[PDB]
Amino acid sequence: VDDVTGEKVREAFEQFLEDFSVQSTDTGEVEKVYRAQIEFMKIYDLNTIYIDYQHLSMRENGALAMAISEQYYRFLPFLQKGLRRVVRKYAPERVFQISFFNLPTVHRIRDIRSEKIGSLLSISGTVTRTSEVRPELYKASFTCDMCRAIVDNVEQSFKYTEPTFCPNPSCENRAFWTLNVTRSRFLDWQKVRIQENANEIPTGSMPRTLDVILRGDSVERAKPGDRCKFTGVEIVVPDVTQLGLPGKTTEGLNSGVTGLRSLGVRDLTYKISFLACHVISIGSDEINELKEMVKDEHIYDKLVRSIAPAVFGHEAVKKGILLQMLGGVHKSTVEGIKLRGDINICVVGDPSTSKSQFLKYVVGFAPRSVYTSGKASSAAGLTAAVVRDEEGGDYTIEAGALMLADNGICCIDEFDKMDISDQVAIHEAMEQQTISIAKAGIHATLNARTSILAAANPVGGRYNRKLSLRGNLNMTAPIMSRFDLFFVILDDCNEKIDTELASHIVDLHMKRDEAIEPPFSAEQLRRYIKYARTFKPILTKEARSYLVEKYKELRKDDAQGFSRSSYRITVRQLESMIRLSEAIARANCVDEITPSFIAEAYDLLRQSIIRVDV
Amino acid sequence: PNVSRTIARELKSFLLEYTDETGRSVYGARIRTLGEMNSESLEVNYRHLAESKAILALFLAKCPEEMLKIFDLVAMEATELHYPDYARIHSEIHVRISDFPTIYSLRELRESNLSSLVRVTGVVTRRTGVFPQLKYVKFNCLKCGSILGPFFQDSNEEIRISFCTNCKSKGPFRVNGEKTVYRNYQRVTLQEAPGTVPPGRLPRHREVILLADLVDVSKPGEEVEVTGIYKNNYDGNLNAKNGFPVFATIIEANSIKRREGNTANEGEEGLDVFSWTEEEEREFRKISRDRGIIDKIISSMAPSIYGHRDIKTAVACSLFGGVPKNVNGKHSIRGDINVLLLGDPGTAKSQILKYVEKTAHRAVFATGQGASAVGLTASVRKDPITKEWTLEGGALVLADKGVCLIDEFDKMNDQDRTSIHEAMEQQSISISKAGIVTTLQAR
DNA sequence: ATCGATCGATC
DNA sequence: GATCGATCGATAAAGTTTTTTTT
Ligand SMILES: Nc1ncnc2c1ncn2[C@@H]1O[C@H](COP(=O)(O)OP(=O)(O)OP(=O)(O)O)[C@@H](O)[C@H]1O
Repeated sequence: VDDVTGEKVREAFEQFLEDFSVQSTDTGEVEKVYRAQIEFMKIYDLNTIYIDYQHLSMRENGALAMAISEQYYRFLPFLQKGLRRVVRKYAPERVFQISFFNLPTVHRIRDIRSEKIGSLLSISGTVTRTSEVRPELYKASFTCDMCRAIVDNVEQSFKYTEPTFCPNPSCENRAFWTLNVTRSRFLDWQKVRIQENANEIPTGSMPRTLDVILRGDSVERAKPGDRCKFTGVEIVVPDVTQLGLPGKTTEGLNSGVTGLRSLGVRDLTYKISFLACHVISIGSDEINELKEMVKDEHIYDKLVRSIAPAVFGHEAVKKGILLQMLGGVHKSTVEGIKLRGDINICVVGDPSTSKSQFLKYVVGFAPRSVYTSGKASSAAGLTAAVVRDEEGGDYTIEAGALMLADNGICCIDEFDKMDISDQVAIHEAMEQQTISIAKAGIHATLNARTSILAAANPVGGRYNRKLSLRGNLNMTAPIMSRFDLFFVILDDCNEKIDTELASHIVDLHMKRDEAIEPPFSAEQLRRYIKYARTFKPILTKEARSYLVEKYKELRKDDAQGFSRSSYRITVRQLESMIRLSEAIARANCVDEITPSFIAEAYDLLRQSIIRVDV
Repeated sequence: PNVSRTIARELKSFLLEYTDETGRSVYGARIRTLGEMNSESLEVNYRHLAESKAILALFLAKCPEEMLKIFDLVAMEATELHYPDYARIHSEIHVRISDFPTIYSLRELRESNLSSLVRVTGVVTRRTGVFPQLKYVKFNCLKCGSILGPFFQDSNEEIRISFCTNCKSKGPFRVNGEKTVYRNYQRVTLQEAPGTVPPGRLPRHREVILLADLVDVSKPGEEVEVTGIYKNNYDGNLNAKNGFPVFATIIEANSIKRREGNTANEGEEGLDVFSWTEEEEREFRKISRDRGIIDKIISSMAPSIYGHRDIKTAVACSLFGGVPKNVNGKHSIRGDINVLLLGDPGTAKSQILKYVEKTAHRAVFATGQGASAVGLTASVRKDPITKEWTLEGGALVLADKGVCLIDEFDKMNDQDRTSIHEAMEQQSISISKAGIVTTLQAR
């Protein structure tokens, strides 16, 4: 009587696929969304569906959707039969799956006793210690070679590695098998562990866990180490007796009841597990809006006023961080050197000032950009250093805030308090884009494509004026020449600037005084530079002859003698002298370089090298 | 069936009748040359592979291995007319396949990839030695016919039966010792090399089963990439996880090549040709009988850097090398040349060493801090759970022409520099820390 | 050495 | 054809002082 009930829910779901759940006509929301679900599928060939719990609850008014919530451990090989019937009548090698999502409620892992056998229950948590990608079987072509091995049984169970039922002729049944790798189609899966979220533990009371199984295309979508949700079918799996290997406290005490099956007397257990079907991980005219916004005029000056509300003034350093926010060029000469790919700018200043606000600003504003103080200069992190032999091997790679800044903008501060050894290590990491390691293992060829951001401390907390920063750099010489220039933030105590900064901070520190207007928003600026990165402007004019005389004049200035200091701005900086010069034209969306654009390029070192040169 | 018999006729024509790039019989020339060295190998050109897949894409990505078995027997007749009686020595040939237009890492494998051609990279971890493999199972009964012919044993499946074509009893099958040849077998397991990988995560494992004339081409520690087929072995028994409807993974191989560098090419410098057969060796003499070559080569060696001349005189001289001239029962002679640069911070000294790493044949780039005082030379890695203290060398035993950067890592300068200045003085240095007294040879 | 499973023989 | 008896095959084991880099 559940056969016709299974046949009732077969067509009632099929009739639901004939209709839509569309409430608005031609104000958006085109009708018959499930027909278009078939239409997108017959082009890209992904072999999925996507159904929600809402629109099937609001057709039979819960007379049908409440039935499948307690039975679809059995009803799951029923609804697949109906959609397999409707696909030939509506569309032209075909394996599918049933992907519910978005049930209303969300539980924790501590609430699974008796109703959770055959139900659907969305479960939160985090995920740790994944595994690999192996194939599964679900259907055999195996049969004995007595007379003919073409018997195709199906539905290999949790231990059924032996299809031995109903041969064609009266051959030797259950005598043998031969698992054909030809016709028996497979599917791919993995087995990962989960863990409970941090904001629910009462105390440090050994937070328990369980294990899941991902079956369909859902493999590799579950990035480990994030807050995540799941589908919710439950299952129990024993495995103690098979053909191969021979199968504390009184765990498995219920197993003694489970004895005496029709095959050999044993002690079969039953351990709780979990199966999923679908994962999620929480945590036009807009394309025409860029074409309107690219046809503006003063966007170089519009953007610099609209960077950060937590800062006032300092219009020199606001220009520099925006060029750091975008990227330059990286394509270079053939068969050999890969040149620079970016700029690297620092600002030193007195602590507990407006230096710390940009560092707060960028790490949410930038894609995947990490922040690290860089004080733990002992174990790992900034310094790269492998881990000891653990669980099957030494010489394994480690994390740290350079490798995961691959096209990411890392920011480290406090240069003074590190040791004397890493100051060549990151100096190696700065000049080209790879680092090398050979500590007790083979050489490693890893290429952290990075662009750093720095803020060190002065030698006394107050910057002197009449001297240079050659004393006040508080480090060695050649890393500064390896670096770009700075535009150090100055300080003063005037009667006027403190008053306006006081008014600048109180409306910010209001709960709601949003009268300040940045002429852009955050995200429309964010997608704007994503349009800006898709060019490659090349200098084509003959202003390179104009270019070479400026540096040739420039090098005769900072060298104030044959015995003058070794801060001689050499041919290393000429690459930055053009790779910033293209990037500022890459901001204004111009695909070639004019001599007018490099006017702001020349003085930007030069106004800041006269900051060096007294 | 029977139309595959004509397939061998349909490709021996389609291969041997013409080779591209203005004829010259390129593939028709490299056959006899590897016949001369007696080394049992062939190649296929990718552009020929691009042209010999038009009717064969549905016979490469559909059926990769039994297409090759019928592809193997035509190559005998492709050279039997050329070299007669070559089958009387070693009686066997098998082909190898060159590069392929895929870039698969270790992570990206699914069900659609199996029983087809695959290509993947990684690094070689812990490896075994060389065993012989039976390869021709002359089956043996006890009372009936005890010679069932030399079989064709598979991979790790132990292909046998209880009784067939003699009786139906439980008489087991045994062995005997007449004329069973052996190929060898060497199961390198592979770890994913931490290059192109989203970092901060774990490595992943596979297994690789090599074959007969491809043994010990790799060395432990060195980066390799492999081109072969994919296979499955549903053994129905696994004991790390529970027994489950799953199946393992075995990657058999057809070819193997060394680490590559500057992966930006389109048609060259990824396949190690290095095969100076006709168009090169006939050419390379007149380029040697000119009058200003040494004034031309070292000027044209490092093209990207104009600079002062004398370094390019020296650094070209360094990788050209001298001679390890041995002598009678007396002291040996160093056959090496060891330059040392000194530069201002900002001249091009970091690039010539970077560029010469590509233009060499083998190299290493242990630079700066983190170079261990022992990890350059050989070190002993401790045993796993039932093993012995074995010897697993690091940088200098692998590199014959290695490149270090000993500038001023002063905190570790008093550690490692007592272990590099006896690689030159008492050349071929090795050590016996808590292990075996041995002496490896590293020039 | 003991227990379980499979095969053969007898009713 | 089914049931009972006899013979053959498969099933049970255990760890925690020296030595490496590292902080
Ligand atoms: N003579 C030159 N010709 C061409 N390019 C040069 C020259 N000198 C320096 N450069 C450029 O300057 C860039 C900076 O790298 P550089 O070679 O100066 O590092 P380095 O100072 O040698 O580093 P280290 O001192 O650590 O070895 C290089 O990418 C290189 O292209």
